[PDB]
Amino acid sequence: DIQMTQSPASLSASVGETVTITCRASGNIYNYLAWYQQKQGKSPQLLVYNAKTLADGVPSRFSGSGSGTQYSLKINSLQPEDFGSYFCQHFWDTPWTFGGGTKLEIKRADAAPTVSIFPPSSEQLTSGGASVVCFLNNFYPKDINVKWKIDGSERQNGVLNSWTDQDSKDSTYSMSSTLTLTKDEYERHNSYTCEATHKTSTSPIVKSFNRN
Amino acid sequence: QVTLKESGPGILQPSQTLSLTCSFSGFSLSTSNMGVVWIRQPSGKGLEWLLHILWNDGKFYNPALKSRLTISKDTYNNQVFLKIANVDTADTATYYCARLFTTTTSGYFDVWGAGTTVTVSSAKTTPPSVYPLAPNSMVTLGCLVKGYFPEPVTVTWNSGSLSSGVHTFPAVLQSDLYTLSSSVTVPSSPRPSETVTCNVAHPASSTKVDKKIAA
Amino acid sequence: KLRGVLQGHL
Repeated sequence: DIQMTQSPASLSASVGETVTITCRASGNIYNYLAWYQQKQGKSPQLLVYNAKTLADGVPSRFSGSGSGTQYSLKINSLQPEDFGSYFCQHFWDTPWTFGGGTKLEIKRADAAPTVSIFPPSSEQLTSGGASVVCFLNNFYPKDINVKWKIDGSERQNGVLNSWTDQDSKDSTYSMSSTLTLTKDEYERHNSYTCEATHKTSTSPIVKSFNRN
Repeated sequence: QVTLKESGPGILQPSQTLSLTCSFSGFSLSTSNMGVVWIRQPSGKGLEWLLHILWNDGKFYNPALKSRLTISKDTYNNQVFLKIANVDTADTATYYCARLFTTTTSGYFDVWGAGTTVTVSSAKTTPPSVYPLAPNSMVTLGCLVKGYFPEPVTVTWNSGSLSSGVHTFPAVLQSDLYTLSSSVTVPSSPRPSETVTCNVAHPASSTKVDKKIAA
Repeated sequence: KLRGVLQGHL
């Protein structure tokens, strides 16, 4: 059907920079493209309609452009309030379709994750379960990989990952990785290992414990 | 003073019918070029056009959902009624109604509602289990908050005194139940020398617990 | 182009 392909998914930037977000329709939409802006946790607001017409309340440092299938949104000299997510949407043939969104995020210095591993607690064990948790705290950039190993061998079943949004204070990211086993599966093995791979080092960060 | 406000059940079991009401003011659905649209957005994901109803009672549907969709308007009481039949878990999302301004030469949603959260699951209210997460100049501790329903959960450290070096992770669904962890980084001196406890509330189950972290 | 029925307008 008529699809919007928005890129990039993610964009790191600094106040003062000029950035541009692109949207491609899978077919001609005749300039009927709106842009919406969404703050973390909030309802989206209209920035632009008919591709290049600014909505009320919107400063001239925003502009839209393009025609046919190729449209873009350009922000001159970013300001702090500009950080958030941006979505395009077309108003041509139904079904109307939104772009996947672009996260405009704050640029900062690279930082390696601080990694911590935690054996299942005494109290959890008595209930019938065993979660092993690993924290990968305060890294930048947001791109990161975690590998679990049991007794030296990689494990993938039962791991659940969760990632924080960019931190409002230090512009850093964090994630938790949780390996959930049964109590008795946990007890048939001894070595538990959480490995973080991030561009700040070519060698992964390794946290490990033995059930003893 | 264009305003819109969604109302809904909050939580629903699968196979049921989701009824959502949009109450609006500051514009009329008897005026041309006006409509009300419904849009939804699963937490942390993109936006999806569901359907709209126009001032002249024209109705338009997302074909993927059109079989399950029903919409009407009550123009005198300024309300639009949405029904989604037979919900599955993928229908879990924030739901927005918004004013559609539409002409032969333009289209846009210039005013939106704040949104209303809708959860579709078989799960029942379930308090969380709180487990302590114990192990340079800094040490990291944690709190595992496991098996609760529904969202949200509040996690705090030392009733609030610890604010710096706290991360609380987004919940994650595991067998119809939420699990979440909180992390705290304090100097290795304050602990276990001094007391670090996490404070956990789950208002839907009236749960309020404090768990000290012993070494 | 103008927007019509097929583009969700009336």
